[PDB]
Amino acid sequence: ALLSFERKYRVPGGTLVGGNLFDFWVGPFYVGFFGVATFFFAALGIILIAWSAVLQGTWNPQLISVYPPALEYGLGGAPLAKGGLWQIITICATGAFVSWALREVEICRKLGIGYHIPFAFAFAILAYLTLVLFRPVMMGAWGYAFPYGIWTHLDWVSNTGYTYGNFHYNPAHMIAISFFFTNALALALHGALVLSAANPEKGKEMRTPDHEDTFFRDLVGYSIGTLGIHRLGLLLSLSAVFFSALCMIITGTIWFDQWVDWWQWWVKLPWWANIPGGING
Amino acid sequence: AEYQNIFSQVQVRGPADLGMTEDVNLANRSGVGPFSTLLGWFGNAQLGPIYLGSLGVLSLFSGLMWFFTIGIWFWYQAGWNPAVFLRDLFFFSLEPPAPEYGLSFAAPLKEGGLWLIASFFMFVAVWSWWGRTYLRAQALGMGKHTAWAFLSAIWLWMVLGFIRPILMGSWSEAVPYGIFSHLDWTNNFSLVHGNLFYNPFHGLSIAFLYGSALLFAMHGATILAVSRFGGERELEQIADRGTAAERAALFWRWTMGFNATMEGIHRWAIWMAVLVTLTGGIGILLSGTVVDNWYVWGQNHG
Amino acid sequence: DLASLAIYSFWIFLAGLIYYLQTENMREGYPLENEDGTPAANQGPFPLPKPKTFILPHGRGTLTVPGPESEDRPIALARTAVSEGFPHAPTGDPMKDGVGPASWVARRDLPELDGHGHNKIKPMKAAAGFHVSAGKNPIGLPVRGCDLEIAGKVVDIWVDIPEQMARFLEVELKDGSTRLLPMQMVKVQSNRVHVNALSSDLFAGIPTIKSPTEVTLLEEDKICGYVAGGLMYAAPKRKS
Ligand code: BCL
Ligand code: BCL
Ligand code: BCL
Ligand code: BCL
Ligand SMILES: CC[C@H]1c2cc3[nH]c4c(c3C)C(=O)[C@H](C(=O)OC)c4c3nc(cc4[nH]c(cc(n2)[C@@H]1C)c(C(C)=O)c4C)[C@@H](C)[C@@H]3CCC(=O)OC/C=C(\C)CCC[C@H](C)CCC[C@H](C)CCCC(C)C
Ligand SMILES: CC[C@H]1c2cc3[nH]c4c(c3C)C(=O)[C@H](C(=O)OC)c4c3nc(cc4[nH]c(cc(n2)[C@@H]1C)c(C(C)=O)c4C)[C@@H](C)[C@@H]3CCC(=O)OC/C=C(\C)CCC[C@H](C)CCC[C@H](C)CCCC(C)C
Ligand SMILES: COC(C)(C)C/C=C/C(C)=C/C=C/C(C)=C/C=C/C(C)=C/C=C\C=C(C)\C=C\C=C(/C)CC/C=C(\C)CCC=C(C)C
Ligand SMILES: COC1=C(OC)C(=O)C(C/C=C(/C)CCC=C(C)C)=C(C)C1=O
Ligand SMILES: CCCCCCCCCCCC[N+](C)(C)[O-]
Ligand SMILES: CCCCCCCCCCCC[N+](C)(C)[O-]
Ligand SMILES: CCCCCCCCCCCC[N+](C)(C)[O-]
Ligand SMILES: CCCCCCCCCCCC[N+](C)(C)[O-]
Ligand SMILES: CCCCCCCCCCCC[N+](C)(C)[O-]
Ligand SMILES: CCCCCCCCCCCC[N+](C)(C)[O-]
Ligand SMILES: CCCCCCCCCCCC[N+](C)(C)[O-]
Ligand SMILES: [Fe+3]
Repeated sequence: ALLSFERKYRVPGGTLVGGNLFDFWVGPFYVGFFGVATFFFAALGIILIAWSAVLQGTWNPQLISVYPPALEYGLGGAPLAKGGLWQIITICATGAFVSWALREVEICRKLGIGYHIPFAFAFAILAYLTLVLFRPVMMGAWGYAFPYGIWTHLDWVSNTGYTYGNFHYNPAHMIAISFFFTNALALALHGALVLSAANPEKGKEMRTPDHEDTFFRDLVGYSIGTLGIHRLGLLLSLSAVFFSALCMIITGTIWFDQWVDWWQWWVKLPWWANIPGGING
Repeated sequence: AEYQNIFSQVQVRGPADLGMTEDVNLANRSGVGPFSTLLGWFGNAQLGPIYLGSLGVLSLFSGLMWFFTIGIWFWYQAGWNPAVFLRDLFFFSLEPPAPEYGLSFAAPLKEGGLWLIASFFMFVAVWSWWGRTYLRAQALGMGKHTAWAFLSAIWLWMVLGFIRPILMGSWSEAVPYGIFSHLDWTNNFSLVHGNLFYNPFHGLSIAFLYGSALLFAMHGATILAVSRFGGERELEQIADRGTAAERAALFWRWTMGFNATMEGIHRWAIWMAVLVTLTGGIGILLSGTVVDNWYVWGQNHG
Repeated sequence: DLASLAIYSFWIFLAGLIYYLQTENMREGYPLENEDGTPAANQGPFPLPKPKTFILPHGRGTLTVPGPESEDRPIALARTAVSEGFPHAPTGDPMKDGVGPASWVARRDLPELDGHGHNKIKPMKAAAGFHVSAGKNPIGLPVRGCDLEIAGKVVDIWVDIPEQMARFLEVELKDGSTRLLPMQMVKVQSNRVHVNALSSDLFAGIPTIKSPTEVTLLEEDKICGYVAGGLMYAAPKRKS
């Protein structure tokens, strides 16, 4: 039940709520007040989904889907079989995610480490909240939120995107995408570079970080360094998500026409709007 | 407020770092570039040296030729007018030959010939660049992980511009060179194949793309959270585990009930990343060669 | 059909890859132990991988993992409950004893070396000719702890040569000796360096280094563990 080096770290302390009341583990898992909160929220949420499944009349995971209130309910309550369950499951999800982040903070404090991890996770939570809470509220109805189902949530992405034409033309979406692709690129290279150093050609000694800098300067004329790469992966992945949330929060609110038409502002600039030739003359 | 190690508070500099020698032909290395204090807030201040070499030159010349061929066509589409060039920059497009030319090299310059020439240059640029990622590791005695990883990106690329067109019987299936047009091509590809959301390899590619950001956010944040114990010195933590690697593993064991090592996180990393383009390339390559309509295929599972 | 074949194959491949990855990541810390240090009955469904060996540079030897695990140091903690899963109370001063968030690992009592075989980390005074290139130069500033008292003054910065970065501040105490403070644990301000982790009376307790111009992987761990431990353990002497 313990890693060989684990015991010296399992001291008391670090909790945010409850003093020593929940300061303990179950197998590998730390508990804490927020472990209890997470269990409660997640448990209710899952039970409510299983109840929503009965009211839908299916048990197949590819078919279970919990849809938010239809648009006519606005921002109000809805009968359970018709949107109410979604609404309660969403409060449960939120409670679970935030509890999970706060439990991570208790773990950081016990371990004497920086808070970077729950801080990073809070970006994902902010993205979920943009879709299920912030955007629907600004738009005036819960029904603009995505439904909880494996394929139905995809139907929502497709339908929502094509409401605005080819969603590729959302410029915040272009930036988000660029961060996603760049992040995967940098993840590949970081993993590969560390491993190429740690696992050199047969019979050779482990290479050093000096070799890692060298390899990347040889290759592209720069190396960000070992601190920098971890700063970078973190920045790229949080930026991707910041821009994801941004790209959606602005859609259906400040911009609601076809995203491709947004780009006319540049073509219509007085200096060149009226010169013939090219694509737009 | 405590210091968070996102940006450095104090930079230091010493003699330009010329790098490890090992088996590298030193005649082929530039001098050092300048030193960017701006960069140094976040990463290393030093630029260069870079390695040149014969393959290097070839790859760069080829890459330029690809870039210039597209840009020449763009200027032409702009009727040589600077103002129209900038106005319409994202709208220009160098397009592959029409279906009727099939796989032949016999289309006119203005109607696909130029596309093939640009593509030719892109092909030698990328592959000789691949050669360089292998060769620069070799000369340093390092593993070949970078070149193996790069090969997975190359695979989606080769599938899109080369292998899928060949299997379909025409260059018209390939992607055009343009900012907006490559996007239109992408949206169209999905429409014409019954919605890529029903392609299991597209959904896998997404799981991995999102998984990469999840994992890089996790790893990057973890290393920074343990940088106060020297956590980013990962190679020496692998050789001689410290309290950084242990606090890191235990953060995760305690949170989610399992954990990595300092070396093995890097393997979860490389694989999470390469599988984006591995599964992606497969999903595209199957699209239209074997499966005409993902929604249809999905209804039969087979 | 071929797509069906590819997808079924992929999932088999992926199960194999996850198995490979989880077992690679069992090269340290396993087998699992009970709280008393004996092998736990339940090791889980993944077995240990075959050993691999890393050849270390500069005559430092090799590392083979998995291998026998031991702490190689005394752990001054005791149970607080009669069953598994509860915290272990420090039996003395956890800062002095190096447990909890004050923990250190029995790393090699040698300095990390760069690719040329020289000490990776050196005081800047001995690093030719490294200098501050941007930001407030901390050298000469008073050092303040979380009790808002002055603990000493910065007399140098220890720098990583091959990576050109600041790693520690060397701080001189009232008695004329120095300590290392991790760069990540200090805040360089215009008139001072502020250290939230430690009150000023804890500075003398920071683990000392044996030679004044180098620091070993073991000494770094003890210094860094001790300073981080102050977050939890100096909290009574801190201080809104
Ligand atoms: C995966 C399915 C589609 C596709 C779908 C999309 C979608 C959707 C989006 C992009 C976006 C991008 N795509 Mg695309 N993309 C495809 C294949 C590619 C290929 C290729 C196969 O060689 C290339 C070069 C590009 C490149 C581009 C960039 C213009 C842009 C950001 C990429 C990035 O962050 O990379 C990683 C970062 C790097 C380190 C290198 C990238 C640097 C860029 C600037 C160079 C690429 C082209 C370059 C000539 C453009 C210069 C602009 C001016 C003409 C000077 N795409 C295929 C066909 N791509 C985003 C965009 O902003 O589009 C406008 C976007 O929203
Ligand atoms: C036809 C469809 C449209 C489309 C319309 C849309 C729409 C609509 C949306 C996007 C959004 C996204 N699109 Mg798009 N877009 C399309 C084309 C693409 C293409 C492409 C190559 O063509 C790409 C690369 C992208 C990429 C992007 C991303 C920038 C973004 C999704 C990531 C994200 O929001 O993360 C954010 C991460 C999360 C929300 C996850 C958070 C989860 C956390 C908090 C908790 C989960 C815990 C729990 C339940 C797990 C279970 C516990 C178990 C024990 C494991 N789109 C086409 C043009 N796109 C979305 C976006 O930005 O959303 C904000 C969005 O809503
Ligand atoms: C982010 C922008 C869009 C959206 C765009 C898309 C698109 C497009 C696709 C997915 C796909 C996925 N999405 Mg989605 N997705 C959205 C928000 C979510 C949220 C959420 C915010 O709570 C969740 C939990 C999911 C989860 C899912 C998975 C079923 C599937 C693979 C994801 C993945 O590997 O992520 C990366 C994270 C990891 C690798 C960690 C693993 C965690 C996963 C496996 C958790 C699964 C949870 C699920 C089975 C049930 C959760 C509830 C339980 C009762 C606890 N999506 C919003 C609406 N998503 C893909 C799919 O194939 O769907 C069929 C796909 O093509
Ligand atoms: C309307 C749009 C369609 C759709 C159509 C497509 C199509 C078509 C494709 C994808 C593909 C992808 N889609 Mg999709 N996509 C849909 C909706 C989404 C959504 C969403 C709704 O949220 C998401 C998250 C995604 C996400 C994804 C990615 C998982 C995947 C591309 C991975 C990649 O890294 O490629 C980026 C990486 C590369 C392109 C490889 C780069 C090649 C190397 C060699 C670079 C050479 C560059 C060099 C020469 C240039 C130098 C310039 C520098 C400045 C030096 N899609 C909808 C349903 N999608 C791709 C895929 O694999 O599908 C299975 C793909 O072909
Ligand atoms: C911000 C950058 C990226 C990121 C970062 C991030 N994610 C994080 C963290 C970080 C740093 C972790 O600390 C935390 C973690 O512990 O990881 C292992 C986590 C995490 N990210 C996770 C998932 C996840 N992250 C995602 C994405 C991202 N996370 C971003 C791309 C996605 C995507 C892309 O779709 C998913 C699916 C989990 C593995 C984990 C948090 C687990 C957790 O909160 O557990 C507590 C709650 C439960 C155990 C279950 C709650 C059940 C609900 C009450 C009911 C379900 C409702 C749900 C809304 C229905 C969904 C149905 C779907 C079909 C849509
Ligand atoms: C595993 C999946 C991910 C991935 C991985 C990946 N990419 C790779 C590799 C790997 C591991 C690298 O080894 C290789 C690399 O060298 O990275 C630094 C690379 C790479 N991926 C790149 C781009 C890229 N990768 C893509 C992304 C991805 N790559 C996936 C998400 C994308 C997307 C998302 O579309 C882009 C656009 C390059 C940065 C690099 C491959 C470089 C290359 O093939 O070069 C060929 C052409 C040239 C040599 C130059 C081209 C000409 C330029 C247009 C001119 C402008 C600059 C010029 C060089 C200036 C010259 C001036 C002088 C005269 C002074
Ligand atoms: C200022 O003006 C100048 C002219 C000086 C410079 C400006 C230039 C400009 C504006 C350039 C702009 C370039 C742009 C916008 C390019 C964008 C390209 C994009 C977005 C590419 C996206 C997809 C590319 C793919 C998938 C291509 C794949 C290519 C291959 C796999 C190569 C296949 C090889 C073929 C078909 C040739 C076969 C030949 C043999 C025999 C091997
Ligand atoms: C293997 O790890 C990596 C580094 O290598 C040691 C890097 O160097 C970079 C390059 C990062 C940046 C900031 C490019 C911009 C720099 C200039 C010249 C302005 C990436 C992506 C990376 O993955
Ligand atoms: C030409 C695209 C180059 C790829 C880099 C990122 C793409 C985003 C381009 C859109 C710029 C957004 N904005 C608002 C500044 O116009
Ligand atoms: C190398 C890291 C920089 C990201 C490069 C990827 C292209 C995305 C465009 C960057 C635009 C960001 N911003 C905030 C300036 O608009
Ligand atoms: C891609 C790297 C470029 C990013 C440069 C950002 C510079 C930020 C400088 C902040 C300095 C903070 N402070 C207070 C210590 O000076
Ligand atoms: C993707 C990063 C590209 C960075 C390119 C850096 C080029 C370094 C220039 C070195 C030239 C030095 N010099 C003039 C002495 O030869
Ligand atoms: C590095 C390995 C991590 C494995 C993560 C795999 C997540 C699986 C998500 C299911 C995707 C479903 N589908 C049908 C689109 O393939
Ligand atoms: C893809 C999501 C699947 C959910 C399973 C999560 C994996 C956690 C494995 C740790 C199990 C903990 N333990 C030691 C009690 O077995
Ligand atoms: C995305 C990959 C999903 C797989 C992650 C689940 C693997 C759990 C491994 C748990 C094993 C922990 N244990 C018992 C060896 O200590
Ligand atoms: Fe790393």
